[PDB]
Amino acid sequence: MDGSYAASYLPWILIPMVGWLFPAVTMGLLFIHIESEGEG
Amino acid sequence: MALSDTQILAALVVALLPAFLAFRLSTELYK
Amino acid sequence: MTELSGQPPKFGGSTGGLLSKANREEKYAITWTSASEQVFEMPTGGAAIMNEGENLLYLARKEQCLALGTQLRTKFKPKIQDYKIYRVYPSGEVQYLHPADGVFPEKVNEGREAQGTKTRRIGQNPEPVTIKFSGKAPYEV
Amino acid sequence: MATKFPKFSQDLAQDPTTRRIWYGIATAHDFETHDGMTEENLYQKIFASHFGHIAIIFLWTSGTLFHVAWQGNFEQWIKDPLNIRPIAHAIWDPHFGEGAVNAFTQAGASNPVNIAYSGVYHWFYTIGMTTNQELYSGAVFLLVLASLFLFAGWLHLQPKFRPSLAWFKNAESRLNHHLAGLFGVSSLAWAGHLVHVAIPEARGQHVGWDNFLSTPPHPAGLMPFFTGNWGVYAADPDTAGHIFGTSEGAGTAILTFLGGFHPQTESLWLTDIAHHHLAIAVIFIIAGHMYRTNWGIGHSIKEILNAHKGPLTGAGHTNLYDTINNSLHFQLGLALASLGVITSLVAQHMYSLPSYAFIAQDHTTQAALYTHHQYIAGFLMVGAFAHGAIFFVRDYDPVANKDNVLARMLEHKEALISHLSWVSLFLGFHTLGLYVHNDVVVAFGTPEKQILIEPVFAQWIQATSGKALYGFDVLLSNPDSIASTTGAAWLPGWLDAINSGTNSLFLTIGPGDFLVHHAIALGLHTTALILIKGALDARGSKLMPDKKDFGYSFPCDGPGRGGTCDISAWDAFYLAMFWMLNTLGWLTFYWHWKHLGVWSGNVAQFNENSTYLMGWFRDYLWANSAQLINGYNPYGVNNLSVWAWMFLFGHLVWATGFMFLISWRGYWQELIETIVWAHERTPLANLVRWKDKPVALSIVQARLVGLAHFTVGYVLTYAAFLIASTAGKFG
Amino acid sequence: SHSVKIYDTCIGCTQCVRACPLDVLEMVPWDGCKAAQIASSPRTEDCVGCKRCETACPTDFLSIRVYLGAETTRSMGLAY
Amino acid sequence: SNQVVQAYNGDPFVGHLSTPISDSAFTRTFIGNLPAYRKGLSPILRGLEVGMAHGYFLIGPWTLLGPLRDSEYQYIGGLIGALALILVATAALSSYGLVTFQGEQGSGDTLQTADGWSQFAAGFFVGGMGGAFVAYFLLENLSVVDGIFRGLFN
Ligand code: CLA
Ligand code: CLA
Ligand code: CLA
Ligand code: CLA
Ligand code: CLA
Ligand code: CLA
Ligand SMILES: CCCCCCCCCCCCCCCC(=O)OC[C@H](CO[C@@H]1O[C@H](CS(=O)(=O)O)[C@@H](O)[C@H](O)[C@H]1O)OC(=O)CCCCCCCCCCCCCCC
Ligand SMILES: CCCCCCCCCCCCCCCC(=O)OC[C@H](COP(=O)(O)OC[C@@H](O)CO)OC(=O)CCCCCCCCCCCCCCC
Ligand SMILES: CC1=C(/C=C/C(C)=C\C=C\C(C)=C/C=C/C=C(C)/C=C/C=C(C)/C=C/C2=C(C)C(=O)CCC2(C)C)C(C)(C)CCC1
Ligand SMILES: CC1=C(/C=C/C(C)=C/C=C/C(C)=C/C=C/C=C(C)/C=C/C=C(C)/C=C/C2=C(C)CCCC2(C)C)C(C)(C)CCC1
Ligand SMILES: CC1=C(/C=C/C(C)=C\C=C\C(C)=C\C=C\C=C(C)\C=C\C=C(C)\C=C\C2=C(C)CCCC2(C)C)C(C)(C)CCC1
Ligand code: SF4
Ligand code: SF4
Ligand SMILES: [Ca+2]
Ligand SMILES: [Ca+2]
Ligand SMILES: [Ca+2]
Ligand SMILES: [Mg+2]
Repeated sequence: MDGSYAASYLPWILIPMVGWLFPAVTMGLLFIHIESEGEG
Repeated sequence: MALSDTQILAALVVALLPAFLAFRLSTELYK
Repeated sequence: MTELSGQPPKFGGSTGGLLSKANREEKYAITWTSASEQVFEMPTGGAAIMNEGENLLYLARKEQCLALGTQLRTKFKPKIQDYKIYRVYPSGEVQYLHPADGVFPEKVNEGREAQGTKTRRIGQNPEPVTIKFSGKAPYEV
Repeated sequence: MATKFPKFSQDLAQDPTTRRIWYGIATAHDFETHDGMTEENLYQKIFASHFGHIAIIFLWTSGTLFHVAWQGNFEQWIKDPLNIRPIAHAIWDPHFGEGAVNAFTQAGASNPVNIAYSGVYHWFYTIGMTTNQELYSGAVFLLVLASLFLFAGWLHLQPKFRPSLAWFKNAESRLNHHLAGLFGVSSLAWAGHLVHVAIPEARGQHVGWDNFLSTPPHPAGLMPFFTGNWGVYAADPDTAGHIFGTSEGAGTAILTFLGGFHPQTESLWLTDIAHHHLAIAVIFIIAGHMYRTNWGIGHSIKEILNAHKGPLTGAGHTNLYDTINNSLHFQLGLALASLGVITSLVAQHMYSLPSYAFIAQDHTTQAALYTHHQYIAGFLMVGAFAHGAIFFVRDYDPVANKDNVLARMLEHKEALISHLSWVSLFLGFHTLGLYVHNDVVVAFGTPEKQILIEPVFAQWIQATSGKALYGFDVLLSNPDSIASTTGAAWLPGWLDAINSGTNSLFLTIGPGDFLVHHAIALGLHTTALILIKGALDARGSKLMPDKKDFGYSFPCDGPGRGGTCDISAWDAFYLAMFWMLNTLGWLTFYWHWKHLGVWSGNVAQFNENSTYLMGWFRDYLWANSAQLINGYNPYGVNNLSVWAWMFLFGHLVWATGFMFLISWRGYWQELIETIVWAHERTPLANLVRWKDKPVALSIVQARLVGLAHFTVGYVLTYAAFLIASTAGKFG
Repeated sequence: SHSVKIYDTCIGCTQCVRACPLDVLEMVPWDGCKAAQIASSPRTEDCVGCKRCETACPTDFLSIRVYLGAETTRSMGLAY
Repeated sequence: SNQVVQAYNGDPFVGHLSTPISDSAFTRTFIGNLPAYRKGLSPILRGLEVGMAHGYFLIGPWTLLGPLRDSEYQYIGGLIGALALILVATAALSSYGLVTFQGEQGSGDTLQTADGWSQFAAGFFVGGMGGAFVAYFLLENLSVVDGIFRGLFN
């Protein structure tokens, strides 16, 4: 995997952030939110 | 000519504005 | 509701009985008297033996208790109709459930108040558009 | 277990099982059934959601532009658009090995890349764009536009800026503005852009923001438009030997009506396109002056509806103004039906009459566009009928529409459904009979004994537009006819484009086209039958006379009264989705096989083997998979590897949907009870307990999820096949 | 919890209550029919919605109607 | 009620104001769920998470700007600087807890005790050492991470 396009370092970290970090973080927030036993 | 390194970086910064506006719109629609 | 009495049925155990819900949430009890020590089918699987005299059994749901009750009153040569079903909470509170007023619900008994009765036909429910943006449904109005 | 989510339904939030989550997802956009929902709050939340959705569209377009301008080959593909493959974006996948890296380093790129089949290069080039700078500027501008609409949606949720229900129900004003402004002024603006950028840029004239104020699109300025004579704007149209993007054979005209196809680009003439947009802009502007608003003149739609009674139609269209204007489901059904019609129209016209330069030569993009739009239109049609049913369930007032056209449709629903059933049976029996007869008669070595019906009606219609192949000589095909002796500036070009067997303009047809058209008729009639019968029985049948009391969607009504599975109108939608997919399958199979024969110069294969179903099975499906299924091999990998993998993926998703469709709920709930038992009694795992009680999926949920898998697999399987086959033969 | 309604076409044949496996319904005195009785649903919190009662009803379209509602541990028929 | 600034917790005579930055829903939710304030957490977990984050980000300054940045030992030097600063921070945390919780112990929250603060210090120490070391290990092995992210080993 390489890139002749400009700023080809962007996919290098963006792919793990869009594939690992963003999914894990958002699923964690949603898990906490849909399990919150506040009032209703 | 090809696209510039700076034009790619300036794109994400500009996209920060619709991100914030989408956050506000979503949280308002949650009400 | 004072304190449930009666021997547990003679039974070797099974995997189909009470789970965590029984202690965390609620369980159910059924008592009944038998003129003889005799075999019956557990709603949770397999055969058990009821004692001569009083019997007390714990189950996970109200439906299992009522299924055992139908089995008692419809599948034994002299019927068993004295069974009582209670709801039991972890606090120890016991709530008598069935038969609600000491009389089986299939036959009329004085003193019962009609619940869920409608003074109309099913076809005489109102049009849903007439009740929209309210909380009700045509059968709730 | 108090549980907030979902905050709009206490019934769901009090559910102690995993159902609570699933239904929370499935009912969020059904604002009408949220706790405490009013009509005004409904319209306002829908308004803000509209703003957000438009912003999402603009952001998606921004991404397309930005990735073509960043990782694509737009400027290269301009140099030679018939031999270079346009690029969608770059690939970045750590799972790749050497074989796949080499296989996807294609189209002249140095890194892995995907070839774009959205036809977006041809569109941006015909528009007048020629650099990655212009695409990047458009993408950033759409970023700003999306920001504007996001802010507008947010603003109209604030107390002062929340529009009232009367404002939302002002139908006359909204119609005036959408016909005059949204349709007319926009079409006028696009005519202006075409005349100012597209038409000049096609002739070597760079016209951008930095010179368009000084370079007139015509040597004679606006005064010819202001004084009198407009023929000067027809001037010298581009000659037949015009070379796109250059001054060779270029003219000065801006508005023409020569019809036909530009000989090099094989597409519609840009000047004709701009002239069309100007004319329809004038017409839509005039249309936007029909309904009254604030000045007395204009029409009241309620008056026009109440004035169209009838001796044999009872109350006519009386009170339909409030019937429609009070039901978001009625209006949405109208919208989806009309939108599906015009999406199918887009599909049937863009393949026959392309408007983008060099797109008629890009067979994979043309196939993909046609299939895409026809699938979208099928979804739209199904949704329109679903929402007609939902209207009858939720909004229909029988006393206000008493004896009008709506109620009258409801009153003979038995006749409508029965005659739809009859024509369905008719078409099915006889089309399957002809196909199977042809199969058996060809199988036994006597292909001459087939029933090959010549499609004389559509052939005669083609002849009415100049098609002289069949020899009917009617109307336009007849030079002695008054329709041809008019002196219309479009007749020569239209005849030259229709009497040449080099385009897709009114393709030649034979018995195979006849048979597949009757298959399409069967599919349309059957899907309409399912949908219409669901809608009309949505309020009640003899099996459920009180069905309107139960809502649009519900599991069933139990094993009583004979059994009542799939009894709701939602269930009718669900059943009709399968027939929609089937009809689209037949339609797209037809289009692709015929266009494969056409593109390859071998129309005879389809003409001779489409009359029997083994022909489709072997010459179309079986043959055109050979390269597809070889995208990866025991011997290596090529650029079709992704499409082979997706082909198998679509198969797997389809088959998985079959599980939710065939096995029903109780079997699963009991199995999950055994699994629950196992968890509670396994040490160490004991330490962990679920927050929501695991239960099997619900009855309706099973139908929905099985259908969702089925449809995903359907679309991905066929897209993989279409794309891979057409790019392996012609790509 | 599910909703159970009893309309005035009830003939009081008692098959409602005889079919219920969860004792939701009762026979209570009434005067609309010969049998001088009608079905009642005082314990819908234990209703699971199996629809046995309506399956038992003889009147032309039911006199007892079960409309499934907010799902609970009891209405989902859960033993856990 | 167009005013977005109001009294703090409904008391205009307490030295504070309720503003979008001090007392908004986002600030309440974000600050309240940082490891310092997340409900129910034990002091050692708060300390562990905080230390992880801090030891991780404290690698950078000396890595790129320290004296060994121009040597063959850049990353090792940044690691040493981070570890020593975390050791001094741990001694500071321990001493703070030693002097602030001398007498009777309040019952409010476990963090605000002698035992609780020492447990938070242990968590901070462990997490800070670990985060600094994992940041240094990622930088030292940036080439294998690069090959992993580009699929060079397939
Ligand atoms: C909907 C529009 C869209 C889509 C489908 C894509 C698609 C893709 N982008 Mg791209 N991107 C877009 C817009 C879009 N882009 C815009 C406008 C910009 C300029 C700011 C960028 C800048 C960008 C960069 C720097 C990179 C990508 C990359 C990628 C690829 C991997 C995703 C990623 O890691 O980057 C993440 C994307 C971003 C950080 C930019 C935000 C995207 C827009 C602005 C927001 C879109 C929100 C969307 C409409 C919400 C839909 C929700 C819906 C499901 C309900 C992927 C194929 C990577 C790549 O090059 O692949 C090899 C990469 O490194 N994009
Ligand atoms: C969503 C996108 C995505 C991406 C980008 C990847 C990428 C990758 N996959 Mg994966 N995969 C995915 C989804 C994805 N996958 C899905 C949806 C599935 C199936 C459901 C799979 C199933 C699959 C399997 C079965 C395997 C992979 C493997 C791999 C890795 C091979 C390289 C390697 O061996 O190093 C491994 C790389 C990592 C474990 C990530 C380390 C990244 C950093 C260095 C971690 C440390 C960061 C630091 C401590 C914390 C950050 C702090 C702060 C700054 C945020 C690679 C990085 C293989 C693998 O894991 O190799 C061991 C492997 O066995 N994939
Ligand atoms: C001239 C004044 C004007 C204009 C510019 C608009 C414009 C708009 N209004 Mg609005 N409206 C107005 C006045 C106006 N309004 C007034 C006075 C009222 C009060 C009576 C309303 C009340 C109102 C409501 C309640 C709503 C709107 C909505 C909308 C949007 C419709 C959705 C959309 O984006 O599709 C755009 C459509 C087109 C550009 C043309 C239609 C498509 C054509 C017919 C077919 C395709 C064209 C071509 C062949 C295809 C090109 C393909 C391309 C890829 C090459 C739209 C942008 C809706 C919305 O989304 O809210 C944000 C909505 O909810 N309006
Ligand atoms: C602009 C058009 C439009 C609008 C705004 C609406 C609006 C509405 N519809 Mg409707 N409808 C439409 C079009 C539309 N629909 C179409 C096109 C169809 C045909 C499919 C239908 C058929 C229909 C039915 C049958 C029903 C509605 C319902 C509803 C209401 C509830 C929406 C909801 O919460 O569902 C929730 C939304 C979802 C569950 C989305 C799940 C589907 C996702 C998008 C697909 C997932 C794809 C998957 C990820 C594949 C990934 C690929 C990858 C793996 C490779 C709502 C008012 C429901 C209702 O409330 O009835 C009154 C109802 O039952 N609609
Ligand atoms: C190849 C698969 C297949 C077939 C043949 C059918 C058949 C039919 N469907 Mg069906 N459907 C299918 C798949 C199929 N469906 C699927 C997957 C779904 C989603 C669940 C549906 C859902 C569905 C619905 C909701 C409806 C239909 C309707 C119909 C009828 C349409 C009218 C017609 O074509 O007349 C002619 C009939 C045929 C071509 C089929 C019969 C073919 C045989 C060979 C006829 C000869 C008789 C034979 C000799 C009998 C002797 C047998 C002996 C050897 C034992 C038709 C009978 C509509 C309907 O009922 O119309 C009134 C309707 O409402 N379908
Ligand atoms: C004096 C100021 C200063 C200085 C000079 C530095 C210097 C540096 N910082 Mg730091 N930083 C600072 C202040 C400073 N920082 C502050 C104030 C903060 C906020 C508290 C941060 C927070 C920060 C973070 C979060 C990170 C850095 C990182 C770095 C290094 C990146 C350079 C590099 O390796 O390039 C090349 C780029 C990389 C090596 C990126 C590494 C790949 C990452 C770890 C992949 C993780 C993504 C993935 C989704 C992980 C999830 C996996 C999971 C599923 C298991 C660098 C030496 C990075 C680092 O330490 O690298 C290990 C990094 O992760 N800084
Ligand atoms: C291509 C260019 C197109 C035209 C150019 C448009 C760009 C200019 C946009 C300016 C936006 C400035 C953002 C910062 C200010 C802000 O957020 O104020 C938000 C407040 C809402 O206050 C709200 O007030 C609420 C209470 S009440 O409703 O005020 O009572 C309160 O709850 C809430 O907290 C508070 O925020 O908004 C206002 O009170 C006025 C907003 C001013 C916006 C001017 C727009 C100019 C019109 C041009 C377009 C018209 C087109 C219409 C027809 C199609
Ligand atoms: C091949 C495609 C045709 C097949 C379609 C399905 C088969 C049609 C068979 C249905 C017979 C209908 C019996 C009518 C029952 C009937 O007689 O109603 C009574 C009605 C007399 O009342 P009025 O005409 O005054 O009512 C009109 C309104 O002003 C009052 O509501 O007669 C008609 O409407 C004649 C028009 C029938 C419309 C036929 C439907 C098909 C129309 C096709 C589209 C027309 C062109 C539209 C262009 C915009
Ligand atoms: C003062 C004024 C006048 C002068 C007007 C002048 C001097 C200029 C007028 C310019 C006008 C009036 C409109 C210009 C509009 C340009 C628009 C609207 C661009 C729209 C683009 C859209 C919507 C999205 C496009 C997309 C993008 C971005 C892409 O890159 C790909 C394609 C696509 C996706 C389509 C005159 C004297 C005449 C009359 C009196 C008033
Ligand atoms: C259910 C329902 C509904 C419905 C829905 C839907 C879905 C509908 C539809 C429908 C459709 C889907 C239709 C179609 C159509 C079409 C048409 C109507 C056409 C027209 C035509 C013509 C007449 C043409 C002609 C011509 C030609 C052919 C060529 C040349 C030119 C001319 C013009 C001559 C509603 C909601 C409403 C209400 C409720 C119920
Ligand atoms: C974006 C954003 C933000 C920001 C942020 C920041 C500023 C930062 C952070 C960052 C960071 C700061 C991160 C981190 C990370 C860390 C880690 C991840 C750690 C670790 C560790 C490990 C991994 C381990 C280690 C160890 C141990 C402990 C033991 C032994 C040795 C070893 C090494 C193994 C916010 C949210 C505010 C807002 C919004 C936006
Ligand atoms: S519910 Fe119907 S069937 Fe049952 S007792 Fe009442 S009237 Fe008879
Ligand atoms: S639906 Fe089932 S549980 Fe409910 S009242 Fe009827 S028979 Fe009893
Ligand atoms: Ca230009
Ligand atoms: Ca030095
Ligand atoms: Ca390897
Ligand atoms: Mg076109």
